Amino acid sequence: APAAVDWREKGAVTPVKDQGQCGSCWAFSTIGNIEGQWQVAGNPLVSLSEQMLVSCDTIDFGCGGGLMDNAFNWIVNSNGGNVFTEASYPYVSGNGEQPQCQMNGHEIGAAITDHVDLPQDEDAIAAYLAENGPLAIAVDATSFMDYNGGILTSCTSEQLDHGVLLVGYNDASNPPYWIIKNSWSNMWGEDGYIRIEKGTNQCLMNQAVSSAVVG
Ligand SMILES: *[C@H](CS(=O)(=O)c1ccccc1)[C@H](CCc1ccccc1)NC(=O)[C@H](Cc1ccccc1)NC(=O)N1CCN(C)CC1
Repeated sequence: APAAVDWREKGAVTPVKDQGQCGSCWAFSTIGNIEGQWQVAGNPLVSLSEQMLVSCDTIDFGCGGGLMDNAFNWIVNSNGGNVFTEASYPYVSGNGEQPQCQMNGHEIGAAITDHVDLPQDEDAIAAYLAENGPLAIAVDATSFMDYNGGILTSCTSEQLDHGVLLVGYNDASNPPYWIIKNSWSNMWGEDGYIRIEKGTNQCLMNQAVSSAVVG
């Protein structure tokens, strides 16, 4: 793996979004990953629909929670691999209301064929990220609640409860760090991002890493 990668500098990351008062973190994680994989395959960056997942994925529980694994499963096996654009199916669940699935004649922004689980190994994860693009990960978000910036080095690491997007890392920092896009608006953290120390499995970040496969 290279010393540093930041997919924001390669055009593969959309602006920071806000889930609002809905526990839809798992949907943001999933969609952020597909946004990045679709761009890295050689297509234009396009904002895709979390609402499609919140309202239509029947394996997961909308604002009550979900898993990236299940969302990828639903997309491929229940929705023919298709992901609608945000413009066609915009996010309305920020107030916690969950409307019924609409699905009819939406604009398709991206298509995926499969998804993969990555090894529970920070170096393997770094290598795959460097070659392939931003990855869906789960963390213990206990220490995120009080974060304002800097590199978090004493992250509570006990129970996975949040899905975020891994967008880069820097091994030429003391300490080395991962760069993570959160879904709590650009007013949280470092313009919506958090840096956590790399190499000490901070927040249990290595435990549940996955990605869609395009093509
Ligand atoms: C998002 C995390 S959040 O942004 O921190 C958040 C939002 C709102 C309230 C608290 C925290 C959601 C939160 C789910 C939630 C809803 C209502 C009250 C409390 C919590 N977290 C999840 O959906 C997690 C994500 C996840 C992904 C991968 C691995 C582990 C966790 N999913 C989750 O906790 N599940 C999965 C589905 N399930 C049946 C119960 C457990």
